[PDB]
Amino acid sequence: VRILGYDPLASPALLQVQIPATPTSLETAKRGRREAIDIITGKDDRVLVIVGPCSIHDLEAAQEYALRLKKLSDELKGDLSIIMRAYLEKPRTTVGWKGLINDPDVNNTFNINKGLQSARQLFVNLTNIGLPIGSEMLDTISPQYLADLVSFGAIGARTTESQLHRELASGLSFPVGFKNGTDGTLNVAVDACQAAAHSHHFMGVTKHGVAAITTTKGNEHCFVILRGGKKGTNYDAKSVAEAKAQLPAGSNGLMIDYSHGNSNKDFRNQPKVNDVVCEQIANGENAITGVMIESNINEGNQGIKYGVSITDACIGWETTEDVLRKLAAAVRQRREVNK
Amino acid sequence: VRILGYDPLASPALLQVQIPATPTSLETAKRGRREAIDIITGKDDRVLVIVGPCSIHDLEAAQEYALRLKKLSDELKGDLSIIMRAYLEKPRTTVGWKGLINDPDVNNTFNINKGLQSARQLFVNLTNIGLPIGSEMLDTISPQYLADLVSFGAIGARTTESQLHRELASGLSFPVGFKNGTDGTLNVAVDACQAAAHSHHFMGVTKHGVAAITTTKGNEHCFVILRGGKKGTNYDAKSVAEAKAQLPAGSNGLMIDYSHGNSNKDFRNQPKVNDVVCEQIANGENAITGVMIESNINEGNQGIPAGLKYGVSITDACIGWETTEDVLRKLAAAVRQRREVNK
Ligand SMILES: [Mn+2]
Ligand SMILES: [Mn+2]
Repeated sequence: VRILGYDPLASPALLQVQIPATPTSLETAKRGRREAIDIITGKDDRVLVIVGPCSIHDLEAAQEYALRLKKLSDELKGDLSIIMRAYLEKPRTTVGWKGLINDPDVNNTFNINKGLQSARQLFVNLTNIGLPIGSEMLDTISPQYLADLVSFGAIGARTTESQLHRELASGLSFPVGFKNGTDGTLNVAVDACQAAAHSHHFMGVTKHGVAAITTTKGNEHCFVILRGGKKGTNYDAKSVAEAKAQLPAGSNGLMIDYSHGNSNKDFRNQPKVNDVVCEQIANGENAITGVMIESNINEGNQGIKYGVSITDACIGWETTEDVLRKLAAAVRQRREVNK
Repeated sequence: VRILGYDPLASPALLQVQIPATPTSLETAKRGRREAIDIITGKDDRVLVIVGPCSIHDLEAAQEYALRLKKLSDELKGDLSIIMRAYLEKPRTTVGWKGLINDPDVNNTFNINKGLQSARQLFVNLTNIGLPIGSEMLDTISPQYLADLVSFGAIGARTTESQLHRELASGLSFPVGFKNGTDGTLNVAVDACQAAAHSHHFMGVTKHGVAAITTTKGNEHCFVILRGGKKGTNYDAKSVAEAKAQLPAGSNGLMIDYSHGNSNKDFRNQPKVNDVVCEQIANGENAITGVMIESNINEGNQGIPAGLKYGVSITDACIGWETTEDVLRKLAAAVRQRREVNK
């Protein structure tokens, strides 16, 4: 009585042959994973940076942004391992545009087959220039269409507590960051990393698009992302110290999101959070292994203009350069301290 | 790479043929929905009570429990609309038994096909005696196996914020209670009821076991459940008032969970919460339209070693049957007194 209908869906396998990854795409995705792993598990002293638009609504703008970020990445690679945020799925407070896959025309017509085709072509396009990508894993079915291209998955603050998402993460072939809860505390993200590291059994959709029972092996590459929230921002030294105190043995390093709760509703704060995070890193803080930044070609946001976000406000490209070059410098200073 | 393997799964349609609902089961599920709707939307001045075990691990003990509840329910039906908690799916803090579907043998063998058979067979058994059931809709796939039998769904505190669960609720053909967040605040449940009231378009599994694009119509029968949390319990008149102040026009009545965060680590607190909720109801509080209670044959809980003690929860601690009966009779008395105030 509350289903209007069901519309046919191309299977993940079909979409994969219709939009094949190139050899460069596959290699890039594998490289982003290895580099991300090496950083969060403490094998490498660089910082893992997940940086880019809040959401992707426009493939051509995403490509321009990617080409700039790939160049800067090549400049800063001795110090930062940079993965582009190419987020396809957006969790809403109540209702609103859910992203590229859900409604690619952004006009409430919801052509999910086209959204999947655009998302995959986008992920091929970005990785084919040698730039790794990451996305929030909101839908538990869409990763079958796209995982082969993905180097990093986030679980958003609103789903970190969800058993289905901990299950999903336990089977993903790449590192997964759990955002702290929207109340600003970390316990649910700590719990989520514990849960995701275990093997799970649950019903899931396969590559031929039918439901089956999946057994996962557990994902040892999950980590907490500090993203602020109602109790306050948590990118400062006390917050980091409190976080480190709640991490179990075996934990991976922490990532700090400069945006969302940590920006206090003003995207212009991201470079201020950077300064505070840089000061900790530069002076010897080794538990901070990652950062996340909402960045776009042009700054701010707009309601539903080229290179301007239609979801959260982002810093613009030039501020992005200055932020990442500062962070790289802090990484070099931490290396000095650690000698 | 982190996928150990895939095992075949019977489709919802196949299981439904294999384990058909009886005409009594079906009418029972429909009646439970009607009564719950009429209560949360203010048509009926009885209270909707979702009561029963934290989880079901034993079909035969659930059946004995269901028979006692159906008896008491027939006695108290002028005042209380009763739906049994028959919870199949358990969200864990980190890890632990996820319930009857996931591991019906409770021994880490995860025979999910047998779990879905046991669950469906259980749902037909309980509803076939005229007692409506409710469950937490934790899995977004399993409701295709079972929804024909279900009169109430809960979205748990840990999934009330999840867009997937709000999408799920928007296409369910029964009322859905969204618990407040584990931090004890209710904005996320209020936001959830708004989200689930809209049509959504998302990928989901159909009765033939294949993925397709689902379009839902939106669910106007969603309501907030107050279940306490970090900030403190929230069953008292001030919390209730604060809850009513956040509800938008068009909102349904509130439900109060006597257990979980509202019982402060102690199942013995459930009757204390009952007393405070009853005082509010008996004195004219009309926005409280529902309550939820973790109740079993016997009180308390036990660890999982089969060597299990009969009629005792293997998840959260419950009040035993005898306490349950006292609580429910007192709640019916408050409903009666509320009717006097309203005249
Ligand atoms: Mn954002
Ligand atoms: Mn419980």
